[PDB]
Amino acid sequence: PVFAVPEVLATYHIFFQNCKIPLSCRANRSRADKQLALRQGAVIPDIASLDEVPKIFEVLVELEGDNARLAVLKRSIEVTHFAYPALNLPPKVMSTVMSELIPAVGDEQLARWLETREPADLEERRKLMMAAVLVTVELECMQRFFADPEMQRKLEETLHYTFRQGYVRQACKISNVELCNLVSYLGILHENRLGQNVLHSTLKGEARRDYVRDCVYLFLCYTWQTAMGVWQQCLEERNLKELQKLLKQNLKDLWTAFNERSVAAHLADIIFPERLLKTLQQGLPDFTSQSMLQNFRNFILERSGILPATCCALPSDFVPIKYRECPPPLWGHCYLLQLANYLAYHSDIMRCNLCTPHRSLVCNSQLLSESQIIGTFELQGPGLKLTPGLWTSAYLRKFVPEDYHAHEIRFYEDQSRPPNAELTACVITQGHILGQLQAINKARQEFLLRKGRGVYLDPQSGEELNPIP
Amino acid sequence: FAVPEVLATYHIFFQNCKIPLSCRANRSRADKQLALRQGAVIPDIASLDEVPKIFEGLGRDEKRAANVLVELEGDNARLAVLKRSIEVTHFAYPALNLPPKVMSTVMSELIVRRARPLERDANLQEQTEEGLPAVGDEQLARWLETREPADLEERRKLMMAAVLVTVELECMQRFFADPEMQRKLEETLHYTFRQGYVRQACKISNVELCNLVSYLGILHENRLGQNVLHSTLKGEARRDYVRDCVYLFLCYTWQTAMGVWQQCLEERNLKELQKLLKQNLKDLWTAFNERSVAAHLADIIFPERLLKTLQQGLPDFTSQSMLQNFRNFILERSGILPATCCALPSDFVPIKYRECPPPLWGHCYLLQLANYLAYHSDIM
Repeated sequence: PVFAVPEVLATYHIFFQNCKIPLSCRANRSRADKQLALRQGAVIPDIASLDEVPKIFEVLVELEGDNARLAVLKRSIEVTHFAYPALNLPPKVMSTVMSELIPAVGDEQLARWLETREPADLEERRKLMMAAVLVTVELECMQRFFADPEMQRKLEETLHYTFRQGYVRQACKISNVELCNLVSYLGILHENRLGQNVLHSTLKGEARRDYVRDCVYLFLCYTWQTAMGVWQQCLEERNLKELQKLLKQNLKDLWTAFNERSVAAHLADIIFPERLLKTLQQGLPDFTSQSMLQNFRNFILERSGILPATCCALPSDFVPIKYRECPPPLWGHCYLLQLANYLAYHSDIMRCNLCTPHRSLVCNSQLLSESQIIGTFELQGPGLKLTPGLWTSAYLRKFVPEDYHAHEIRFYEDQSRPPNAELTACVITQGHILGQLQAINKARQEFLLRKGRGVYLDPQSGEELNPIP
Repeated sequence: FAVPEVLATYHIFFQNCKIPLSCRANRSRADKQLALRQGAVIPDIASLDEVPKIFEGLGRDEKRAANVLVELEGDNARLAVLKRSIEVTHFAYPALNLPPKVMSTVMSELIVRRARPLERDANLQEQTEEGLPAVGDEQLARWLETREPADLEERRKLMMAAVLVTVELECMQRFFADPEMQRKLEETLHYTFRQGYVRQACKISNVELCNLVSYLGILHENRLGQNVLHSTLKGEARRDYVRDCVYLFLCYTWQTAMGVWQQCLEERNLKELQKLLKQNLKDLWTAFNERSVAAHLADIIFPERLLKTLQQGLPDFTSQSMLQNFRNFILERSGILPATCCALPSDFVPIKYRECPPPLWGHCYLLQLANYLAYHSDIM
């Protein structure tokens, strides 16, 4: 029973960062899809730092290789300033380390550290710390959050679910029960009929790569933003005093690290406790339906001053590609985009290792043989019937922790190497029983063929009047 | 619950049909017909007998381009790209039918009783009385004073079409034609487009009214809304977009009205309608034309008191945001990806009744009335 207009208020997401569109936006790069292409063996992209990026080197212009979807867009657009999803650490967390810096340290302690009379080193160290606290801390937090192999497994499986490809599709087909419909939020695991997730098949060619690339990007943004919001809403102002004391105690060491990536390595460690990360990772990544992603996509578009009905428009198109092609600010966004592309090509979305090794019926003989006998089960001895629902539950629950290479793109069944673990069926374990069931099924079928019609045999004698060889 | 999601129970029925070949897109010169001037009156009802016949084909005067949906010249580039990309064979129009309960009772009492499945205890017994038409041949001949079977069949089909389409249209005439409702519709359009009077009200109060939203009179005071983007665009595209905005708003209004109706029924009302139908059967069966019977049925099931109680608080305030969300969900369900360049639902609607198939005359009237309010309000 609901008596209210469909829209609701959600303070979790309402935050945006306004900055000028890059000269090197996606739409302004015709061959961007060429570089973005990934092949077998590609390794997960890593964050970058100002140490290896000296200076940023860089509204829409009709390029020579502008593809159809981008060609009409590059034309009908009043592009002045495109807003971006506000991807940031909680405002208080930030307050803690900006008020601590404010230059409070001064130059005397810096000179003590450098052990040299050159002020250039002092200025360089100050700039390193400022850049670290501005961009490299966040990049490190992202790197740790999304790089957990278990967390990457979870992301891969939720993407599998949302785009209905591979093992989830097989389960839906065999089950006769629709499994895509499950939509979740912080583990609540609701169910919605009013949800479309199979409309992405209507697109192909470069129209698909891009579109999916987008959908995955917004999904990652939604994940991170909800994570940050839930963390913020569970802040303790006592933990704030503890953070203040810890920063006071550690600043002496923190101002004495040579690398910038190292500087950020320790700041994240001190500020981002492992227990909190694990608690957030408990059940946070939640199933998202394509419809919700499109609704969020429209939110971003409208709030940013572009009518959703001025033909095609995707937020992922207004963002740079490489780190040295983007202003420091949006470096988190660049990292997110590279991560999204890596996941998209990893998941085969254009199976990853979640389908080919074991869950694939074609590759796994035992699983196929078990499936063939799904319905022809029977045992009364006064149900014991292997129902579709039970086998599908067993198939879905199973996942082999090994043989799932989370470091690079391997795509088993393309390598000429054996599997890490032997393939086994989901419910049935002993192969002898499976052989017996196969034998009884074959005898059943052959008998039915031999006497399906019934046979007429002579009344006086006993020969068959219509024998079939 | 997920924030950017939706699950209601009274705004999603989505009658499905094949796109009429004579739909709005396929008429390139539709813009000229859509033109209206000072000497224009509200669109009028049309009955099945009133129109001689229906023709669905593209017809003459339309020439296929040299390249369901056929590419044509003399049309907005939006239509060109739309036709080049999408050529679906079905669309999920919003449902505007009367509630299933009232329609089922009307049909059972008047046309024919619904035949439930035969439970297996006997067979070959021709107990036609259960499945017999409500009025037999002899009674119809008596009332019609003629043995001509052609007249009996034509009258039967006439009121079958009547109870299937016109009664639905009749209610609508009444419900949207009221001058007071007309004033309220103008006011809500001004509020949602922030034009003139609303702009000066915001200036005087120093508070933008874009955050004013209502639903059955229980205002939610939503703040995430912006209704100033439409001013950027101009031309036939602006007219098309506004004409749509208003058509969808009217569809939502009728849908919520028909939901509040469906909520408030009881078996007492069921028996009341049954008694009224059985006692008046003759005066409905014998009528001069489809307008008379439609009006009589409307009075039977649409008393002025009921209309009155519905109209109050019906035209709830709505945002451009809410509108787009509806449009999005319409196209999503139809099977059409929102990422497609410039797809709107009003394209799949014939302009006027002469070409529409019977079931979609309600949508045709919605679109025509939408155009009339759009032009009269001076959308500029």
